[PDB]
Amino acid sequence: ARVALLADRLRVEERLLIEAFAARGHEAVLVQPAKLALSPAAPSAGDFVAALDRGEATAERAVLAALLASGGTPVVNRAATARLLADRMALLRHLILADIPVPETRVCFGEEAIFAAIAEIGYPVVLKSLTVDPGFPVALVEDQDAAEAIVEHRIMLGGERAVLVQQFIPARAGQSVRLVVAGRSLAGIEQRTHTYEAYTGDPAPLTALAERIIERLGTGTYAVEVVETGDGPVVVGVANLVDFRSLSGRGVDVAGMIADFVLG
Amino acid sequence: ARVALLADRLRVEERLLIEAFAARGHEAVLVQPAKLALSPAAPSAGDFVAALDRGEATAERAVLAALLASGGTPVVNRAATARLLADRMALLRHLILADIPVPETRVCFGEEAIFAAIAEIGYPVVLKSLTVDPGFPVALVEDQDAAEAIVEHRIMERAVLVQQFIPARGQSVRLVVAGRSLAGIEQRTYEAYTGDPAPLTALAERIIERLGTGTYAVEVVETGDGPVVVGVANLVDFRSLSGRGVDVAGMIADFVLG
Repeated sequence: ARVALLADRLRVEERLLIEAFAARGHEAVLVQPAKLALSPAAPSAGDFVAALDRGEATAERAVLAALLASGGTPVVNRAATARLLADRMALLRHLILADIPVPETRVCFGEEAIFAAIAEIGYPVVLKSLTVDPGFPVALVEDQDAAEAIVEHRIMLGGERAVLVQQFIPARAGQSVRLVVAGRSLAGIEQRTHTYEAYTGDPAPLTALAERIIERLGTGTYAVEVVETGDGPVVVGVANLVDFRSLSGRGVDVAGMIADFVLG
Repeated sequence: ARVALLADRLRVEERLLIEAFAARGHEAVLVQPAKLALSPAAPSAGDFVAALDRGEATAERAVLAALLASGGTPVVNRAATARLLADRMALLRHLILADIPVPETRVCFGEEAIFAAIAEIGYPVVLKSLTVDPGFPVALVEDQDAAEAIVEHRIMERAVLVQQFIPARGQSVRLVVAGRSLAGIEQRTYEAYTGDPAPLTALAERIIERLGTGTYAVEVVETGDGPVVVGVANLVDFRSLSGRGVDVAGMIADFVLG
């Protein structure tokens, strides 16, 4: 019985998982998705009892999780959750329906709409493609000169016109909170060092937020980016739990929890 | 009582649709998606009884269909049908489950997987992005030279469908679904289909059951073993079919107003 680690190369997190899976009686194996040519009639990546996606959440990895799952190989994160990590639009509507606070957002399907939303929301804002895409990273827009620049760059770089115009809530570095969910429970709370450091504040309110997120969004291996405000916390995004190096450093057995969540 | 025509500009098809809705007591209004900045809480493109998407089916259009429907504006195609027009992967799986013949396909998540699949099925093959993208059109690969050329081109999106390309004389047909039924069959010169419509009419009925009712065109290649479904797209063009006295705009309007 083996376990597939969907990744391109083994890093620190990947070898910690190979220990935790070996400690639990399973041989974790690096499976590079670049070499996967799956057949829709019977998709499979080899003999595996489970697959664990160790890559950045994108649209085709949700496709990969759905194909493998339909073929008999369970995948973490499950396809539907991987879709919420890959699709900012689907995640946004899911958090809204769950009554979880998110920044003011507009869905804009053209250049005019983008400036229409920028006028209504007011500077600053961020432009986010509806689907997580490395070719279009999140774009901060402080003023109209910044707006005319990114809008010109995207018109010039192709035609995936629809973007999200989202209000920017600046954080004093210590309010750049990251809620680490390692399967079934909150593995820890961290804060960015403007590179994740242990949270040095009241952890109960963020724990309550993470517990609602797990209850409504589901269990999995992911990290919720949160920004603390004077009105309360605000969820800005969710991503796959790729970096749990820092949290494992402080004795939190993140890899063990993940290995437990994968085999059950 | 106004209907939104989601399009960048009015062409002959949109003009035929404006008259069809007018003949049915409704004003069809051009609504350019470029100006639409929708609030996710309660999205709205204006006061419209329905929206009819007149553009190419992409993931953004499936999102737009789901958005406007969430706020109380029904959309044709509906979001579930729009998604299958935009998601070649979802369409592939959905047609396979209904035993509807589709070309041999491999889902490849990297460069090494593409050439592995190309070798497994043969030449020629075709390269299709997982979702319909106008910046990555369907790519025909005749030999290992054109294969390695287009692979390098894209890496300047790291997952594609590799699909066996089926040639056709003539024998490449188009099923036109205009609302709730098949409006006609055409063949590639598009002109009127000159074979026997019988097997394609039975296939069209099975397609409609899988994709749902809507406005779309099914690309079919009639081979020796039988008909094979290559793809499905939004019914952007229907000028010639109207010319032959098939009231496509009228059927679409009745489908929208119900």
